Amino acid sequence: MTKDMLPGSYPRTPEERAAAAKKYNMRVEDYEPYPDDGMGYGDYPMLPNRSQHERDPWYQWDHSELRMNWGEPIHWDLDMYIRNRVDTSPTPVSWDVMCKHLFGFVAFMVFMFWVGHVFPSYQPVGPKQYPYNNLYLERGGDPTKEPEPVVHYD
Amino acid sequence: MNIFTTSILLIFILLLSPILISMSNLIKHINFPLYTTTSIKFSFIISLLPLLMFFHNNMEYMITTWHWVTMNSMELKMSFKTDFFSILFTSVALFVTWSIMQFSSWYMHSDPNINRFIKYLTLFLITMLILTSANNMFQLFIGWEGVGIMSFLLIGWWYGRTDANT
Amino acid sequence: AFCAPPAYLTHQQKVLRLYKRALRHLESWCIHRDKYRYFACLMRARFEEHKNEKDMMRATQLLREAEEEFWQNQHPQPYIFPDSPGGTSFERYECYKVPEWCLDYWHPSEKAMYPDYFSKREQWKKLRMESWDREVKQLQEETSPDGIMTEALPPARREGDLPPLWWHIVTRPRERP
Amino acid sequence: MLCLGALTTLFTAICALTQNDIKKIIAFSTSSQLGLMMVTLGMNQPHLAFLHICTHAFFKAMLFMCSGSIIHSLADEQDIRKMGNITKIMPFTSSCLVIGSLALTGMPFLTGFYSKDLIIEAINTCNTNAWALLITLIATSMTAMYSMRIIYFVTMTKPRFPPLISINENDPDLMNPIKRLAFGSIFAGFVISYNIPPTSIPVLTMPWFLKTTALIISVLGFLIALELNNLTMKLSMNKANPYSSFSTLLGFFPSIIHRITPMKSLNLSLKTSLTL
Amino acid sequence: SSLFAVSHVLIPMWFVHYYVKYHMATKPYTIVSSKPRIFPGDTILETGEVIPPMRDFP
Amino acid sequence: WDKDVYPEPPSRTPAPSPQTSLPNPITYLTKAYDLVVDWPVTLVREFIERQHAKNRTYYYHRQYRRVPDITECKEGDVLCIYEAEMQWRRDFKVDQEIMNIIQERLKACQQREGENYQQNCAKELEQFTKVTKAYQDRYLDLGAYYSARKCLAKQKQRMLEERKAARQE
Amino acid sequence: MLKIILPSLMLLPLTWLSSPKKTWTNVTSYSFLISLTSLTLLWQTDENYKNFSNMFSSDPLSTPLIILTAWLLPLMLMASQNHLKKDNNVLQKLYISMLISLQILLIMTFSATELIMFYILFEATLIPTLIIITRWGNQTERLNAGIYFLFYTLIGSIPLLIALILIQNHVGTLNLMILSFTTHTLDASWSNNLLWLACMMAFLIKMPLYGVHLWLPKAHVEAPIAGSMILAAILLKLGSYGMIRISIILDPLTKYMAYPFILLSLWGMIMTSSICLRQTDLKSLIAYSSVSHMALVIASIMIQTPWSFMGATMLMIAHGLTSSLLFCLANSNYERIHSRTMIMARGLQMVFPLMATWWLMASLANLALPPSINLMGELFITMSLFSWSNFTIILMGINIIITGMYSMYMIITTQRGKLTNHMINLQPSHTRELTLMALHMIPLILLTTSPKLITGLTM
Amino acid sequence: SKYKPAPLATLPSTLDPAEYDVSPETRRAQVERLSIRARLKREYLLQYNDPKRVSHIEDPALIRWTYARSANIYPNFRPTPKNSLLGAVAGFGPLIFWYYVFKTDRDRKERLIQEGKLDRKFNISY
Amino acid sequence: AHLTRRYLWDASVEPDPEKIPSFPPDLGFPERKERVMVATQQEMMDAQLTLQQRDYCAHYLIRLLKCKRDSFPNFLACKHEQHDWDYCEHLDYVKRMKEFERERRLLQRKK
Amino acid sequence: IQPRYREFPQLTRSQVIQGEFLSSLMWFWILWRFWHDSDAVLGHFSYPDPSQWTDEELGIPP
Amino acid sequence: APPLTLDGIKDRVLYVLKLYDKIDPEKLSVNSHFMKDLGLDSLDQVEIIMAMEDEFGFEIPDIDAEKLMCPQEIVDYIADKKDVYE
Repeated sequence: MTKDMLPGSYPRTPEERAAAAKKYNMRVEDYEPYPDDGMGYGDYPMLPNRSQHERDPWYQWDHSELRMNWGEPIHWDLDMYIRNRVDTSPTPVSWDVMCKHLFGFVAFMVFMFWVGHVFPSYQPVGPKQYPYNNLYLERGGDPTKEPEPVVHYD
Repeated sequence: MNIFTTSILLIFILLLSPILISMSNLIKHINFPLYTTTSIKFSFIISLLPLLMFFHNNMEYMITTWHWVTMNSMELKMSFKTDFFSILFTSVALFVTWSIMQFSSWYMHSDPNINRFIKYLTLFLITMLILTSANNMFQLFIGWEGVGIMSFLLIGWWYGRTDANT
Repeated sequence: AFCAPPAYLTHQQKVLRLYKRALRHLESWCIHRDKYRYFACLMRARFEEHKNEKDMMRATQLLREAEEEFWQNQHPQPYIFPDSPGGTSFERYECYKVPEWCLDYWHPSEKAMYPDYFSKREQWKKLRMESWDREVKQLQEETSPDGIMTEALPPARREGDLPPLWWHIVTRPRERP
Repeated sequence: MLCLGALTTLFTAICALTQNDIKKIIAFSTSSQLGLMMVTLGMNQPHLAFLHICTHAFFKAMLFMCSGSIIHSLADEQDIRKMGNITKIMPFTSSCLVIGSLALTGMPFLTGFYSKDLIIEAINTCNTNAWALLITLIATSMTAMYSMRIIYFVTMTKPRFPPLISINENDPDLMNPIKRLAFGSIFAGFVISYNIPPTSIPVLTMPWFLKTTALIISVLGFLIALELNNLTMKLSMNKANPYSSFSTLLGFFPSIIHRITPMKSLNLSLKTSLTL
Repeated sequence: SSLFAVSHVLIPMWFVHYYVKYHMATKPYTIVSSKPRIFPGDTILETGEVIPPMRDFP
Repeated sequence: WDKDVYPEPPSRTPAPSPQTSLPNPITYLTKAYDLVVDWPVTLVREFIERQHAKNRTYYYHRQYRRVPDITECKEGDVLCIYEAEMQWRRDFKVDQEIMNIIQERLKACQQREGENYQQNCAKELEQFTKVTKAYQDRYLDLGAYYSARKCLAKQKQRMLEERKAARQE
Repeated sequence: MLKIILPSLMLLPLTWLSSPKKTWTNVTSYSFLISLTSLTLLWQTDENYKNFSNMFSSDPLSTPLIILTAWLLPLMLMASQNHLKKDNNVLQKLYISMLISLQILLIMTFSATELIMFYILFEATLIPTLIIITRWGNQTERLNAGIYFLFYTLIGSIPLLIALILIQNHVGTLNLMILSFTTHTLDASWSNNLLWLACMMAFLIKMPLYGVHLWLPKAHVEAPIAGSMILAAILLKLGSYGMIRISIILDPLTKYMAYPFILLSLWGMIMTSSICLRQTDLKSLIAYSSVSHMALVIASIMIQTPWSFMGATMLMIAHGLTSSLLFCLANSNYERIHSRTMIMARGLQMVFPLMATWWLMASLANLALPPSINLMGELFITMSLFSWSNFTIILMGINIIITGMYSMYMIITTQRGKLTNHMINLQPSHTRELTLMALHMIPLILLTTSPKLITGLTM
Repeated sequence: SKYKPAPLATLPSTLDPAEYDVSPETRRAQVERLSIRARLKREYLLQYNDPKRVSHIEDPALIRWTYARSANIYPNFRPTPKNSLLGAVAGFGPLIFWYYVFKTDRDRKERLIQEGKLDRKFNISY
Repeated sequence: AHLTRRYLWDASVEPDPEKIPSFPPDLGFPERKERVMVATQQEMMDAQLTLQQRDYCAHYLIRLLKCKRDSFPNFLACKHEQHDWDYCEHLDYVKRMKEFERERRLLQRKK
Repeated sequence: IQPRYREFPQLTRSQVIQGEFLSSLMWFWILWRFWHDSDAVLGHFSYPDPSQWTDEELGIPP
Repeated sequence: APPLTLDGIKDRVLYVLKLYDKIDPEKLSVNSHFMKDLGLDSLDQVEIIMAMEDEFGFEIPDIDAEKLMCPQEIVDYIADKKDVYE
C-alpha cells in the first residue's frame, strides 16, 4: 500500500474532501468527517451509529457474521457494534418507558420489602424454650466459671 | 473404613476412565457413548453403597487423599467432605446423567463430534463432584470455575452462530 | 439470499412486506387457526380498501399510518421460523460447512480412501480453469457504459460457456451436512 | 437472602407467563424454584432447600427430555404455538411431561410435596417478612399457571405443526431414561424423606388454611390458567399492554443493561484509555 | 458380559483399596469420621460398657 | 501414627442390636468386599513387605546441633551472623510445621466431635490459640526479608513495652 | 553454573562450524540438553542457598528463571525456523548466535552475586534484542520501537549505576549476601528517597509500570517472534528479580515511597485490561495483558510480604510460559495471513481444531483458572493486598472480570464463528508448531502438579 | 407519535420520514450508491473465484481502519481544552481518589494497632 | 387475625414476638412447677444431636433414632415413634402459644 | 416406520402402554399414599382456639 | 424424517394450490403463471408464498418472493435451497 490510499488529516477543502471520499469509496455527498475537536480523527468518515444487527440478515454479504462488504467503510466503533457485543436495534417499546417501568418496579419492590420489615408476619406464639440455661455449656461455656441459672416455667 | 473411601474414590476413577480412553486411539473400534453411559451407571450403583451406609450410621467421613504443597503454615491438600449433602447429590447427579447420556445418544446424532459432547458432559460431572465433595475451598473453586468453562463450551457448542457465543 | 436488492424499492413491495409481516404478527397473536383465518380475512379487507387511489401523496401517508399502528401492535415475541434469522437453528450447522478448497491440502492417504470423488473433482477444476478467461471476457464486454450497474451477473449466451461467477454459488456447502 | 429469593421467585414466574419457547419456560421455572430455595436459606432451614434440590433435579431433567423428544421428533422448532395436540400423537411424552409438571407443582405425593409442603409451611410459620411470603405464594400460583400453559398450548389444542408427520417415540435410548426419571419423580422423595435423619425441625400445629395453602393456591392457579387460555379460543382481537411485555420481554433488563453497560465500558475503554 | 466389571471396577478397587489401606489409613488424620451415635440401652463393642436407659417418662 | 503427637480417642462403636427379621445389604457386601479385594491386596502387600525385609535399609534424621545465637554475635561479623540466621531459619520452618500439626489436631477433633464440638473441642482450640499468639508475638509483623535481627528488634521493642508497663505500681 | 554457561558458549561454534543442513538440529538438541543439565541446581535439600563461587550463586528465585531461560531457547529456535528459512545461512547463524547470547547473559544475571555484574549484563541484553527487532522485523516501525525499548531502559538504568556506585563507596562490597546481613536502617531523607527512586525506576520501567509502558507494545508488535517470547517471558521478570534483590537495603522507605507505584500499577492494570478488551491488534492485546499482569507483580513486590513475593514468583513464571504460548499462537496465523489484525481471520477451529485447544488452554492459563500457577499467584497477591488494604479487591475483581472478557473475546473472534472462506492459504498445521504449544503447556501442568519449586525466597 | 428513539433503540427504516421520499434527487443518490456497491462486489468476486488465486484477499478498508486507529492518531492530535483537562482528570483523578482511600484505611489500621486493640485473633500468614 | 390487631387498630397492647416474658413468671400464679427434662446431657450429647434439635422433646427423638438405626431396612418401621416426637413438639408449641396468650390477656389487665 | 402427510399416524402399542402404565402407576401411588397418610388435609393434631381458653390455666389476676 | 424429492415437492405444491378456491383445481399446470394465466393479484401471491412457508417449515425472503410467479419457480427455489438432488 501507499500514502494516498491510507488515511490522513482533516481535509478542510472541497477537493480534499472529494479525494478522501474517493479513497474511502464513498459518495461525496455522504462523506462526513469528524468535527475536528482535536483527536485522532483525521479524514476518517463519520458513519451512523447503527449496529450490525440492523443490516439485512438475508443478503449474502462478503463478510458474513460481520454484515459488511469488501469495501464499505468500517465504522470507527467496529469492535463494539458487532453482533456479538452491542445491539442498537429498535424495540417495540421505547427506551424511556422501558427504563421508567423497570426502575419503578425495582423501587416499588424495595419499598415493599421495607414495609414488610416494619410490618413482619409472626405466628402468634412465643419463643422456644431451651432447657439448660439456653445450653450455656454446649455453646462454649467455660465450665470453671459459674453459669447464669436462667430457668423457664410450665 | 475402607469400603466407604474406596467407593468414593472409585466413582471419580470410573468417571475419569472415559476421559483417559478419549485421549487414546480407542475412540474408534468401540462405541464411546455407550461406554460412558455404562461408566455412569456403574458409578451410580457404587454410589448407592455410601448412601446406605450413611443412612444407617450417619458418620460424615473426611478424606485427605493427597498433600499438594505447604505454604508457611498452610497445607494445601486434596480433601473431601463426604457428608449427607455430598452423597445424596452424587447419587442423584449420576442418575440424571445416566438418563441424559442415553438421551444425548439419541438426540445429538446428526453430529459427527458427539464423542466430544459426551466427554464434555463427563468433565462437567467431574467438576461438579469436586465442587460437591470438597472440604477445602481451593478445590471447591476448581469445581466452580470448571462448571463455568464447561457451560461456556457446551452453550457455545455450535460455534458458528453468534448468539450461542454471546 | 440469492437475488440482490435494488435501490429505488418502489411503493408496491413496501406495501406487500407490510402485509406479510402484519399477517405474521397477527398469526403470532391469533395463535389458533380459526382466529388467524378470520382476522387475516379482515386484514385483507383493510388492504383491499384503499387498493385503488391514484394519489401517491395519500397512499404514502396511509402507508406511514399503517406502519405506525403496526409498530404500536408489534408482537414482542413473534413467530420466527428456525433456519431463519433471529431464530433457532439459524447458523447452527455453519460449524459443519467446510469449503471445497480444504481438500487441496489432504494427504494421499485420505484421498486414496475416496478415489472416484477426486477423479471427478480434478475434471471439475479443469472445467473451471477453462471457462475462467472467457467468463472474465464476457463480464468485461458487457459493462454499462453510463456507469451504473447492479449485482445482476449476466448469463452465458453461447455454448461451451458457463454462467459467470458460479464457483461460489455452485459448490456452496449443503445446509445439512 | 429472603428478599432476593422472593424477588426472583416472583420475577421469573411472571416472566415465564407470556413466553412461547418451552426451554425458556423451564429455565424460568428453575430460577423460580431456586429463588424459593434461597428463600428457604433466608431462614434456618437449609436441609429443606437441599431436599428441594434433589427433587427439582428429576422434574427438570424429565421436562427437558420430554421437550427434546418433542423437538427432535419434528424439526428444530421450539415454540408452543406450533406444537399442537401432543396428548394423542405422543402419549408417552405427554404422560411423562404431565407427571413432571404436576410434581413440579405441589402435588401431594410426587416428590414436590415432600419439599414444597414443608417449604410453604415453614414460610407461613415464620416471623421474617410479609411481602416475601405474599409474592412467594403468588409465584406458586404462577407456577401452576405456566405449567397449565404448557399443558394447554402443547398438549391439548389442535395441531399447529406442519403436515408432514415424522414422529417416532420408539427408541430405547429415549423411553427408558424418562421412564427412570418418572419412577424417580414418583418415588424418590418418599424414599429420601423417610430415610434421611431428622433435622431442621418442622412446625405443624397451625390452622387449616396454612397446611393446605400450597395445594389451594396451585389448584387456583390451574383454574385461572385454564380459564384464561380458554379465553383465547374465542374470536376477539386481543391487544398489547404495558403488562404482557414486561413479561414477554424480561422487564427490559437485558434490553437496557446489555446495551448501555457494555456501551459505556467499551467506549471508555477505547477513548479515555487507549486513544487518550 | 462381566469382563467389563472385572476390567473397569475390580482393578481400580484393588488399587484404590491398596492406597486407602497402606498410604492413607497409615498416616494419622487422613480418614476422620464422626462418632457412631450411641443410644441408651446398648452394649459397646470396645469395652462392654452398657449405657443405662433414660429415666421413665410419664 | 504416633498417637502421642497425633492423638486419637478410641473408636468405641455400639453393638449392632437389630430389631428386624430382615437382612442388611451393608454387611454381606462387606464380606464380599473383604474376600474379594482385601485378601489379594493383603497378599500383595505381604509379598512386598517380605521383599523389603529381604534387603532392609535405614535412614536417619540429621540432628542439627545448636550454635552461638545472634545475640552473641558482633555487628559486622558476617560468618557468625550467617550461622545464626541459618539456625533461626531452621527453627522458623520447624515452627510453621508445629503450627500445621496443631491445626491438623484441631480439624480432626472438629470432625470426630462433629456436631457437639464447641464444648468438647476446646482443648485443641486453646492449644491452637496459645501457639497462634506465640507466632504473632514472634514472627507476624515482619515481611519477606525476615531474619534473626528483625525478630530480635521486635522482641526488644516488646520487652521495652512490658518494662514500661510493669513500671506502673 | 559454569557447567551450564560453558556449554552455552560452545553452542556458538556448534552453529558456525556445522553444515547448513545440520545446524538447527544440532543446536536445538544440545540446547534441550543444556536445559536438562540446568536441573542440578534444583537439588536444594536444605535451607542454605547454593554458592558456587564469589561470582555465582543460585537461590529459589534464581533457579526457576535460570531453568526457564535455558528452556525457552529450543522453543525460540524452532519457532524462528519457518521465517528466515529463505534467508542466507550466515544470517540464520547470526540469529542463532544472538539468541544464545541472550541465554548466556540472562543466566549470568539471575546467577550473579554482585549488583554491578547484574547491571552490565541486564544492559548487555539490550544489544541482541535490538538487533533481532531491527534486522528481522517485518515492518518499518521496528526502528522507533528499538529506540524506545533501548532509551527507556538506559534512562532508568543510569541512576541505577549511580546508586550502586554510591552503595559501594558507602559499604564496600555490593554483594548480596553481605548487604543482607549488614543493612543499616535509613535516615528517611530526600537524599535517600532519591536513592530509592534511582534503584527502582530502572526495573519499574522494564516490568513495566503503566506510566511508562509504550516500549513494550511497540516492541512485541514488531519483533519477529523470538524477541517477543523473550521480551514477554524473562526481560520483564529481569526487573522483578532486581526489585526483590535490591529492596532489602531500602527499608523503611518502602513503606511510603511505594504508594504511588502500587496505585499506578493497580489503576493502570485496569486501564490496560480495558484496552485489551478493545484492540484491533492481537500481538498488542497480548502485550497489554502482560502489562496488566506485571502490574500485580509490581504491587506485590512493593508490599514485601511472604505471600506477596511468593505469588509474584508464581505469576512471573506462569505469565512467561503462557505469554510465549500466546505469541506463538498468533504467529502461527501471522505466518499465513501476514496480518496482525485479529478480526480478519475469525472462523477457525474448522481447519485447526487441535491448535484451537492450545488456544483455549493458553487463555484459561491467562484468566484465573484455579488448578494453575496463574491463579495461585493472582490469589496469593490478592490476599496480600487485602491484608494490606481491604479496598483493593474492588480493583482486582474488575481486573478479573475484564480478563475473562478479553481472553474469551480473543478466542471467540479468532476461532469461533463462520470460516473466512476466502482463505485458501490456511495450510493444515506444522508438527513443529504443535510441538511448540505442547512444550509450552506441559511445563504448566507439571508445575501445577508440584508448585513447591515455583515459590520463592519465602516458602 | 408513539415511539421515542434514542442513541440506542434507534428509529427503524419503517418509520423514518425518509424511505418514503419519491423525489428525483434521492433516487440518483441511491443509484450511485448501488453502483459503487456492485462495482466493489464484482471486484471482490473476480478476485474471489479466480483460479491461480492461491492467497487470500487483502481487504484495504480494514487496513485503513487499523491505521486510522493505530498510527493516524498522534499526527491529528491537537492539544485543546477538553483534551488537556480531560486527560488530566482521567489520568490523575482516580489516582488521587484511591490514594486517599488506601491512606485512610492504613492510617486507621496502624492507629488501632498501636493503641493495642485490633482483632487479629488468628492472623498468621499475612 | 392477630396482626391487624397491632398494625392497623388496637396497637401497643398486643404482644411483640420479642419480649414475650415481659411480665414476671409468677404473676397470678400462687405456686409454680418448673418444666422438667428427662433426657440427660450425656445421653443428649452422645446421641449426636444438633443444638436446635436437643430441646425438651429430645428423648422421643432418641427413641426414633434407635428405631431408624436398628430396623434400618424397613425404614417405615417406627412411625409411632415419630408420632410421639411430633405430639410432644405440638404440645411444646401449644405451651408457647399459651405464653403468648397469657401475655396478651395480661397487657389488657393494665388497661 | 414411515411418515404420513396430513393424516393421523398408526400408533404403536409400546408407547401407549408405557404412557398408560406410568400415569396409572402415578395415580395408584397417589391414591395409596393419600388413603393411608392423609396428613396434608390436616394433621393428627388440632390448632386450638386460644380465645376460648381460661385464665386460671394462664394464671391471671383481676 | 426422510428427505424430499422433486416429484414430492411438486405434488405438495400443487396440493396446496388446489385448495385456495380462487385457483380452481383445474386450469393450472406446473408452468402456469398466476396473474396472466389465472387472474391473481399480488397479495394473493403473498398468501401463496405464506402457504409454501408454513408447508415446508421455512421462510422465503420477500425479495425472492417477489420473483416466484409460477409453481415451477417455487419448486426450483426450494430445490436449490434444501439441496434436494443428488
